[PDB]
Formats: sequence, C-alpha cells, structure tokens
Amino acid sequence: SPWFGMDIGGTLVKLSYFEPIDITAEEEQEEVESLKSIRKYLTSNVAYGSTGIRDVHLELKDLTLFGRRGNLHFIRFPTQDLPTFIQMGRDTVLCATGGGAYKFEKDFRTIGNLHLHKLDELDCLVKGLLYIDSVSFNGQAECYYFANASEPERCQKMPFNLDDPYPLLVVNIGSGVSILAVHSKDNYKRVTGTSLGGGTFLGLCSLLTGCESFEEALEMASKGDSTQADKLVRDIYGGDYERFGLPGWAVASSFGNMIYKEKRESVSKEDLARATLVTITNNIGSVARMCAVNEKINRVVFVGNFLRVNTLSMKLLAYALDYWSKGQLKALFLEHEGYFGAVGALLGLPNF
Amino acid sequence: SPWFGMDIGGTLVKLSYFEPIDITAEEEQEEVESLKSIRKYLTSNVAYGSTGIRDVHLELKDLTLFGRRGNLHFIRFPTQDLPTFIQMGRDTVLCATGGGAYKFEKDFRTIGNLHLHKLDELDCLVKGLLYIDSVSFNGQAECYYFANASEPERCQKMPFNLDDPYPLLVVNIGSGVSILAVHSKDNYKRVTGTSLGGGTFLGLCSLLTGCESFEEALEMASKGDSTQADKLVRDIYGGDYERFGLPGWAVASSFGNMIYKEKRESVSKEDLARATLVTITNNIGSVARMCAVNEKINRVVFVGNFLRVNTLSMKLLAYALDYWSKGQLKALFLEHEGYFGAVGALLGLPNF
Ligand SMILES: Nc1ncnc2c1ncn2[C@@H]1O[C@H](COP(=O)(O)OP(=O)(O)NP(=O)(O)O)[C@@H](O)[C@H]1O
Ligand SMILES: Nc1ncnc2c1ncn2[C@@H]1O[C@H](COP(=O)(O)OP(=O)(O)NP(=O)(O)O)[C@@H](O)[C@H]1O
Ligand SMILES: CC(C)c1ccc(CC(=O)N2CCN(c3ccc(C#N)cn3)CC2)cc1
Ligand SMILES: CC(C)c1ccc(CC(=O)N2CCN(c3ccc(C#N)cn3)CC2)cc1
Ligand SMILES: [Mg+2]
Ligand SMILES: [Mg+2]
Repeated sequence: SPWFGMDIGGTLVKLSYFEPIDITAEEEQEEVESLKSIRKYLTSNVAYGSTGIRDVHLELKDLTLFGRRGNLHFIRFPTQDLPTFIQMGRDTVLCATGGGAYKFEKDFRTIGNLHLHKLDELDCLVKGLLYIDSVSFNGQAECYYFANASEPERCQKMPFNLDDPYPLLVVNIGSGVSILAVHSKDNYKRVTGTSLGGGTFLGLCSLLTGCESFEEALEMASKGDSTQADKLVRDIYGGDYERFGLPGWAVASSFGNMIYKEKRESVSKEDLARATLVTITNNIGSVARMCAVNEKINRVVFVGNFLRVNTLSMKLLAYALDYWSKGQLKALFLEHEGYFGAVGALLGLPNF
Repeated sequence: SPWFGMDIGGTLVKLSYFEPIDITAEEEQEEVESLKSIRKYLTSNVAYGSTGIRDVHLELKDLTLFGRRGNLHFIRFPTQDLPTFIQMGRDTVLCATGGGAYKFEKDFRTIGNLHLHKLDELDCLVKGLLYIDSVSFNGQAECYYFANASEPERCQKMPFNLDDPYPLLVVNIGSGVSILAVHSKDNYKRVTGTSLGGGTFLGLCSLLTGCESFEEALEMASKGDSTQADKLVRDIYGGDYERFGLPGWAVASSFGNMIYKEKRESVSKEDLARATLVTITNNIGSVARMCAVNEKINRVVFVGNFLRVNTLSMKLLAYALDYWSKGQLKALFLEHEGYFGAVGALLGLPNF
C-alpha cells in the first residue's frame, strides 16, 4: 500500500505522498506491478491529467518517516476533478480529511477493498504544521516573516523560529477562513471563522472581471489601483481623522466609490480585481487581529492556498497586522501553506 | 438664528432642526422675513429640491430644548448634493459633525458671517443617542429588539429599556463601520472599525446588478436566494460539521459558488443582491460579536442608515447575533437610526 495523505477541501484536493527511497532487492521483487506503476507515474510526471500539479519545489527529500527513508511529495488538483481521480483509481488504506472526506466517502468506497479513515480537518492541520516545522524544509526554516514590513525599501523575507510554537494563532485561508488558537500539541480550539476567504476573492473577481483562474485574478490585481473603487478616509474627511488615529489612506468603505455611476464607468477590471483582493485580505487580517487580542496570542500564522503565489496578500497582511497592532503582532507564513492537512492525515496512518 | 444640527457623512447629510412652537406676539414681529421663510419652507414641504427628504414619522413633538417648546425635525439628502444646499444658503451658527464638517469647512464659510463649529463625529453620536433615548420617541421607546429572533413564527419587534445604558456597544453602520464601547456618558472609545459597510453593499450591488438606488437593491435582495452564490457548509461536508458546531446552512464561503462558470451563468441579479446583503450583514454582526466579547459588553446597538427601511438586515443581525453567541448577546435597534450625530451636534450649541 502506498502512503497517501489527502485533504479534500471545498475547492482543492491536497495530497501528500511518501516515496520510499530505501527499497531493497527483495522488496522490489515483492512489489506488485500496479504499485511500481503508481510510484513511477507520480515521480516521473509533474502534471497529472489536465489539472493535477505536483509542487516539486516543496518536496522534502531524505525524510525518515515510519522508520523508512523517503521523499515527501506535494500534489494538488481541483475538487471538481475528484471523480476523475476516483475513476483512475478504479482501473490501500486512505487517511482523508477536509469536508470532502465525508461528502465523498461513498465514492471512495467504489474502489474495492479500499479502507477510508476520516480524520478531523483542523486536527490534521495542527499535526501537519507542527511536524513540517519540526523536520524543517530540507534544513531551511519552514516559517518566515517579512522584516520591517512597514518600510517597503527594507521589507524582505526572513526566516522565523518556531521551536517552541505555543501559543499560536493559525489563520487557515481556504474557501472560507478558520481561526485556531493552538495552546499545546493536544490543546487547541477553533476560535471562530469568517466566510470571506479565498472563494470570495475568486468568486467576486470572476463576477467583476471575467477572470478564468486564480492566477489570472492575481495578475489583474497586480496592475490595478484599488483606490479607484474604494472610498478612503481622506475622501470623507479631506485628510487624516486624527482624533481616532485613522490615516487618510486607510479604506473607510470598500467598493464605496462604486456608488457613483461615473466612477463605475471609469473603473477598470484590474482596479476591481485589486479592490477585491485588498478587501478580502484586510478583513482577514482585521479578524485575525481581533482574535489575537482576545486569545492573548501575539504569533499569527497564515496558511491555506489563498496565499500561494500571492505575495501581494502576504505583504498586505504583514504591513496591516504590524501597523494596526502597533508592532505587537507578527504576521508569520509557512512554505507549505496549503498542505498541512494532507500531511496530518498521512501521520494518522499508524493508528490503523 | 435657526437651530440646526448637521452630520455630513461620506454618503448622506443628516440634519436635525428644532422648530419653535411657542413663538409669542413680540417674537413674531422681531422675526426677519428670511427666518420666517426658512421655517415655512421646512415645515410646509416634505421633499426639498429633488433629493432632500424630511422623515416626518421620526419627528419629536412638543420637545423642551434650551428652555423652549418645539418640534425636532429630521432631514436627509445626499452629500453629493451639498453644493446645492450651500448655494441655496447663499441666496447663523452651524454645529457640524462627520467627516464632511472638515472636508467642506471652506465651502460653508462662503455663506457670509456664518459661524461653523466642528464637533467630533463619534462624540455627537453618543450624546445624540443618549439624549433621544432619554426624552423617548413621543412617549414610546426609542430602543427595540426582536424577541425570539431564532424562531420566525415568534420573531416580532419589542421595545427595550435603556434607562441605565452603560455599558453599551454601538455599531455605527454608515459608509464604513465604526464600533464604540460606551462605558459612561463621558467615557467611551472607538474599539475598531471595518470597511465593509453600507457603501460596500451599495457599491458592489451596483456593480453586480446595475441597481440605481439603495431601496432598489433592497427590493432585489428580498426576491433573491443568496445560496445560489454562496457556498454553504453542507456544500463542502455534505451536511453539518458537528465537531465544531457548524450547521450545514452556515455560509462557508461568501460568493464561493461563483468560482464555477456554470453557476455564474445561472445566478440572477436578485440572488447576487441578496448575497451581497447577507455577506455584509453577517460580517458586521460577526465583528460586533468579537468586539462585544473583548469589551465584555452584552448589549450591542446598531445604528447608521444601512439599516433604514432594511428589516432584512435587522432580522439577520438579530438572528445571527443571538445564534452565534448562544443567547448571550442581544441585538438592539433605535428608531432614529441615522440621525444621532446631527442631534448631538445640535446639542453642542450652548457651548458657543
Ligand atoms: N489553482 C488554484 N485553483 C483554485 N483556487 C486556488 C488555486 N491556487 C490558489 N487558490 C486559492 O486557494 C483557495 C482555496 O485554498 P484551500 O486551502 O485549498 O481551500 P480548501 O481546503 O479547498 N476549501 P476549505 O473546505 O474551506 O478548506 C481558493 O479559494 C483560491 O483563492
Ligand atoms: N437614500 C439613501 N441613499 C444612500 N444610501 C442610503 C440611503 N438610505 C440608506 N442608505 C444606506 O446608508 C449608508 C450610509 O449611512 P450613513 O450612516 O448616513 O453613512 P454616512 O454617515 O453618510 N458615511 P460615514 O462618513 O461613514 O459616517 C449607505 O451606504 C447605504 O447603504
Ligand atoms: C469614521 C468612518 C469614516 C470610518 C473610518 C474607517 C473605517 C475602517 C476602519 O476603521 N479600519 C479599517 C480596517 N482596519 C484594519 C485593516 C487591517 C488590519 C490587519 N491585519 C487591521 N485593521 C481597522 C480600521 C470605518 C469607518
Ligand atoms: C471549515 C470551513 C469549511 C469553514 C466553515 C465555516 C466558515 C465560516 C464560519 O466559521 N462562520 C460564519 C460566520 N459566523 C458568524 C456570522 C454572523 C455572526 C453574527 N452576529 C457571527 N458569526 C461565524 C462562523 C469558514 C470556514
Ligand atoms: Mg482546507
Ligand atoms: Mg455617519
């Protein structure tokens, strides 16, 4: 049986796969050809079908897991294409997490003799996050922050140490947003959540701009000016609102300038894409800040695939969290952003 | 000099006007004709120009203020039309608040010999709110809640007593959102705010549906089905997420179903209008709940003109705040929702 970990979310399926690299002579002979064929298919291709992608740059090499040396691979594809994955599989013990482990439980059992073990979404997230950080990213730090995020001339990616991680606030930006307070390896709760996450950015941006992919919406947002759509504090006061420390550049009303017909007619798609990203990102950071104050936690780590190849949101979160907390909260990020549930599911394998 | 109070916000100008009803014989003769003309223009018309509206139903009659009996009138018009108001005025001491008191200060001084006194936006809000509640709404309660908001068969408007108001959380839903913790009549702070307020609803709904007015967007939203655009918990899990008490009907990702091209092509404008309202309203209630927990305040009062003629948002806030706090927080509303700053400004008149 191959060692898989699967996180089936609302938008993306994430898969962690452990490739043994210490296969002896007798072990190779005992291999069934279908197992040799699966391992060869996964390691010789980086694109699977039309929508499966292996993130090669995230691979953990020479990892000791369950007493064996191997490489840990990270693979993703849209949940919309899970029926194709299952039909491929019908041509093994599967630890699965995310909402789709329950929604698609009966579909996985169409694969004969397959043993599906459902694991809690946020239980695997914590276990996966603490494991990857503990084994490091091939000797490098798994966690990083943006030093001097208030100054763009100095704002640069710098590694961050989480050797004693607790207490920790985890902000999981997937389709929606889950916010976790991690007090120890076995003591953690879901503080709250918000429904304004990656799916809101993607869904709204698709309505407003007609973009056809997450990467395309990010590309449009990088060329736009969100202030063409948003109403700023200085549009209401003429400048700063000194009494309550609100700078003129702060957004008073997201999309607030779109109440005027002439401004809707002069706004571009790139402006709307950017305003969507800024609106979603600032609201996530603001909610994260409120939970951090309530939980008395000053380390806020952001995960989930809303932030993959999305440096704009990361810098925005880094600047905003630092500015609005007056340097008392630090925005932290992790190289394996969206795969921690898949890893945590894989780690539940010995329990069966 | 007529007694005006003016709150010039980002979207709407609010005006409170005190009409003396105890004018003696000698007082009437000493009246200048322009003062008789202004008083007659305001009390004999309910529509001023093309965009000014007097909310007759809110009028406080036989009010004793500054030692005189009179009626308190409530008038509104768009800030976009303030130049017309000023040009009418150029054909008096003015206490003004809101961001526009600073942005348009030089324009008000084009009226000769006019004395403009700027007052803090949230200072007038608190003073105005506590005053209107103290004098009551013509013998009726100014404050009301929705009893049994969890059950639609019993959900009905019921008056609420605020005779000892403190402590109080005030959630001012204007263009953006301001959240205030009121600890006493002179001790209060702005806890935080969010940029997802009435202007976001109006601005986004205009982009998505082409609606031309706030009332039209509310009319569209009442006919729509927000679940056509939003991704629910049961769309991800297949049902409830029992582990963390998330019901299947809860919104996991606002506009999250708009990532699929076929769902964008079958969604209606009414659905998008409703999803915009639900998204904005739930986020406001969720932020209000987080501030209430942090401030240890269980009375949350919502004001601002996002909720005028908007019972859908009020019931939504009443149900959501009660559900997610398990009955520990009460959503409260006030009949004079958007006029408290204008009233508070009027009350600063003796200080000059
Ligand atoms: N290739 C991609 N396709 C789709 N969305 C992408 C892609 N890359 C990044 N994203 C973003 O990542 C978000 C989903 O991230 P992810 O953490 O995988 O959520 P999820 O687990 O699938 N949904 P959830 O059930 O809430 O956990 C989307 O809403 C997008 O904003
Ligand atoms: N006739 C109307 N015209 C415009 N907006 C309306 C109207 N009726 C209700 N609204 C809503 O009320 C919101 C503005 O309420 P209001 O409390 O007056 O904010 P404001 O003071 O003008 N802006 P702010 O500077 O943030 O205080 C708008 O964003 C709409 O959602
Ligand atoms: C007074 C009226 C006009 C008004 C002004 C401003 C606002 C909005 C507001 O007050 N703010 C914006 C959002 N802010 C953030 C943003 C990101 C992070 C992080 N990480 C934390 N906070 C808080 C302040 C409404 C109405
Ligand atoms: C686990 C993933 C799929 C997920 C589920 C759910 C959510 C959203 C969420 O968790 N919630 C919705 C917003 N909620 C509100 C709404 C109104 C009020 C008030 N007044 C208070 N809370 C909190 C819970 C994200 C990701
Ligand atoms: Mg997920
Ligand atoms: Mg206002």
